[PDB]
Amino acid sequence: RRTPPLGPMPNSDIDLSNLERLEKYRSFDRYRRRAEQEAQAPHWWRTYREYFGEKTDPKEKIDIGLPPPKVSRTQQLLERKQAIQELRANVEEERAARLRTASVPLDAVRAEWERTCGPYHKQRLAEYYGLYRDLFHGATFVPRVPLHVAYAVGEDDLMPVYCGNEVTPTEAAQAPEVTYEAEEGSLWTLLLTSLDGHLLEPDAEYLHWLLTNIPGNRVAEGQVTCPYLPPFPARGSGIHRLAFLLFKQDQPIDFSEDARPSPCYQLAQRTFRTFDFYKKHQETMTPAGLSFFQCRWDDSVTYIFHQLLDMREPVFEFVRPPPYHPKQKRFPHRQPLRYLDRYRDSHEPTYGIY
Amino acid sequence: QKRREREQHIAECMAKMPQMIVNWQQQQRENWEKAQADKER
Amino acid sequence: RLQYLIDLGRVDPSQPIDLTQLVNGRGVTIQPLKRDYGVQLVEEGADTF
Amino acid sequence: SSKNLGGKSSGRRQGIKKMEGHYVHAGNIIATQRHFRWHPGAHVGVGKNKCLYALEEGIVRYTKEVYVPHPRNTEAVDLITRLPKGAVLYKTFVHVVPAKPEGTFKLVAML
Amino acid sequence: KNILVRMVSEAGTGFCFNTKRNRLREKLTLLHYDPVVKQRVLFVEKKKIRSL
Amino acid sequence: EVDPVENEAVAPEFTNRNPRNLELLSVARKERGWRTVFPSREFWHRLRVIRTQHHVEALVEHQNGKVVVSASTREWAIKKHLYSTRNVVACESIGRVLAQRCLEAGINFMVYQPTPWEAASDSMKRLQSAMTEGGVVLREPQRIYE
Amino acid sequence: HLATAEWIAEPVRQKIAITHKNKINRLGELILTSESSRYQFRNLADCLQKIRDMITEASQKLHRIRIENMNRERLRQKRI
Amino acid sequence: LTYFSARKGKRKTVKAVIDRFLRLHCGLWVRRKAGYKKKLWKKTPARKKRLREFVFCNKTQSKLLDKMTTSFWKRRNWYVDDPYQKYHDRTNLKV
RNA sequence: ACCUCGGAGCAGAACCCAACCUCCGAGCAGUACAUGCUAAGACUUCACCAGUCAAAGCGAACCUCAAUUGAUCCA
Ligand SMILES: [Mg+2]
Ligand SMILES: [Mg+2]
Ligand SMILES: [Mg+2]
Ligand SMILES: [Mg+2]
Repeated sequence: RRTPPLGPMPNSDIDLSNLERLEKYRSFDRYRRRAEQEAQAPHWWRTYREYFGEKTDPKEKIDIGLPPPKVSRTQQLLERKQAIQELRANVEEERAARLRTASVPLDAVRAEWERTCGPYHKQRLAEYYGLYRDLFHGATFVPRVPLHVAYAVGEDDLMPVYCGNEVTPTEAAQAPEVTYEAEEGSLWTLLLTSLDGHLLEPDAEYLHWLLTNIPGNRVAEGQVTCPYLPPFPARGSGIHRLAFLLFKQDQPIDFSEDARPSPCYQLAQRTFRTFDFYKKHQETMTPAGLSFFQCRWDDSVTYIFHQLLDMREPVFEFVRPPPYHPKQKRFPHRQPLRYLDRYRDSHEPTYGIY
Repeated sequence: QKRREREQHIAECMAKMPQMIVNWQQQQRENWEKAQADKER
Repeated sequence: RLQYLIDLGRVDPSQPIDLTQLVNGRGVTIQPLKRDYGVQLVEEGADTF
Repeated sequence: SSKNLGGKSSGRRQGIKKMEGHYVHAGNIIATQRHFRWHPGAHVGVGKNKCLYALEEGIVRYTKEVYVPHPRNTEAVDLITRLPKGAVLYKTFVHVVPAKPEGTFKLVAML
Repeated sequence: KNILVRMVSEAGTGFCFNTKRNRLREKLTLLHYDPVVKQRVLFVEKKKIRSL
Repeated sequence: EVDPVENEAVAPEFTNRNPRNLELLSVARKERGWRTVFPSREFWHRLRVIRTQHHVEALVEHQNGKVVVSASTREWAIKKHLYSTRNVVACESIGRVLAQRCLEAGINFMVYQPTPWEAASDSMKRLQSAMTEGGVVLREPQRIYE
Repeated sequence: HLATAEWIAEPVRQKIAITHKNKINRLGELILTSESSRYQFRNLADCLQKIRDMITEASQKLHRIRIENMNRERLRQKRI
Repeated sequence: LTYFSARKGKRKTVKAVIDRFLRLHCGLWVRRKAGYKKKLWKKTPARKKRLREFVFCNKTQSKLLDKMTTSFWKRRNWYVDDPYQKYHDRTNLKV
């Protein structure tokens, strides 16, 4: 008995008549590129991608961000071709390239990377870290404003917060120093939240900072509607994610139902859901920036837990599920004595009725 | 006394041991050298 | 077992307890022909002794 | 007469021990095979008699995937590099989709 | 053609492993793990047990 | 009775939702198996380098296929400083730029799965040296299976 | 209470408080727990020997955290 | 075997069974693997460890050895430092 | 004439399957010297014996092959 294939067969549109006059792959690499293209093709048979991939909805993730910057492609391309012509016209550049002694300035590269494709690379980093999934429930925004955030550590030191680097709560005890390049007349909102970190609710996050109605780059004159509480990841709970969100406001907004008290040290009042925040204020502002760091437990967290939050410090431990061990038999026919030790509970001698 | 004698004999052998390792290894690498000589022939 | 024997009054605590008092009070059965060499005191029930 | 001798070996009792959709524990043999009929896929180890065992606790799932050999298997690269262009070889792979989370984060103190 | 040969540790431990060598070869000296000294030490061929 | 704080209400199980969590703790599964094919899928992140005819692209990819951090000569970022986008200098400079992007993304460890001719090529040696001297360790730590 | 532990000298009372902070409660008490036997007499013996080893030692994954900390420095290199 | 002896009218033990097997009081019989001290130069280390294990017996073989031994060999024995004292009883055994 | 072991057909597709049925082979060789130790879970030649694979761990490093074989006692 046979059943016809449900669709196209893989090696089907290859003509088997002129096998010696058909072109061959003579390279493992070339086969590999074709292999991986078929591997990513949809396919009507059962697939590893079917059983192991992430089957997100094809809802075509809604953009919630400020419109893309407009550029003139012809002028930009002409400038770039002329610049490459000058760079190749330099003879010492060809000498350095042939002698393999050339180099590339990383600082300049990073600056214009932040200008050109840094927004999309950050968007992909946020999606990999699952920040859109957990903050906006799937909606994506290209971070189109570079939000520079650092922490004043030591006297001459800063620990930057780029896109998921680790910053300890000792380095995050006080508020960060922020800089967003803006124009006058543009009001803004800065928000710090710890996605993973709520000790009671598994769905909720913790608000750490809610600077609102902010002049412009000036970050000291914005209403402090919730004051910086330093991150507090519990011991043994693993790496938490902390996101500084920057939204560009159109109208001045009234933030009175989201005004946390002054020395607010109660977590039931510091619970936050950015989906509800942006939903209730969607028609007033739009997300513009995203800087995020990863946080673990440090000694300072015993301080935040004991003194600041008037509470005993939560300690958690990873526990792995217990071993299988099939149903024990009366006659374990070809098994060693380690069998009876697998089903033993106590290592100490027992005596029964004696 | 028997245990002390056994442990001391083991101690003397392991004291002489690293030098034994290095010249046995130089003889082995050497044996590779004559093997490559007669395979060069 | 020793505490149970004492509480049921089968072994007198006010006198030196030896193997004879533990075979008379019938708390241990010893078979010298099965190579029994006496009684071993074991730790079970040390927490409520 | 009959100058044909030998041939009296018994059947190897090989083949599939865990079919599709069966629950499997770590260590359990999924198939035994003299040649690589079914190939090791996700979370399925291969023992040196080409046998296939479950590395994780989960559900045995058979699929058909593309076949890219190690670039040191001289025999298989030689075929791939003589294969016509646009031709991807495929094989039948066995996968264990793991059933339980690696662990859970539990409260152990209130210090 | 080949022979099984007892190789005794030179660490004084008395550890002994048995391996094979061609008869027309010389006395074998090897680097093998002695578990009494918990280390890889020299073993030298001290007997021929049989022909394998 | 002692009045409990309304703050010390903790659930008996913490639910960390960070995708990186069990992988930075070393307690997360790596996809073992696939031991008759290549490449191996027993890794959390991997460096994959694509040298086309005109450009060099290097990506750090999760085992999901999700791409974490990338660096290519197709960017004006690397174009405006290189003479050529296909040289040993190109591979080295992509090594330095991705190393910087990895450190800022938190990716300190990954597997590099080369081919023998890639391994014995001098472009890839300069890229691996650039990543190693930029901070990226090209061998992943093992899983605490227990 | 480790602070008011006069049977322990102060030099070592303080080393124990920096070596066993994960065992000091907010009330300043060192807490020791043994559950490796079904006899509380043997568990108490284990706890007392743990205290004794703490005092003696006071009297006298790391690869991962080391590399992560080192790379935290190549970024915290931000001088003003 | 001998079901009734001629001098005492009693059942006899097979001393071959006694010299080869160990009875635990729970009713299990323990044996060594055949060929554990034989041709080891041809055996691989996994096979050698498998041969060095102390393994249990069948229900059929257990009943057969219990019939070939007398009731002296099934009594409870309180030896001084018996290495099988743990295995003389069953724990958590359902059906 | 054969008697033990392995591969193919009979036995087309999980397993199994006989004939003094049709064919082909084995009773090793090569390498290594961690070819150390240990230990979950399994397979199994239709019983038993025997045989097979193996995660984790300790310690190091950074096996090919199809069969290639022989129990107990005893020496
Ligand atoms: Mg046959
Ligand atoms: Mg048959
Ligand atoms: Mg069977
Ligand atoms: Mg292993």
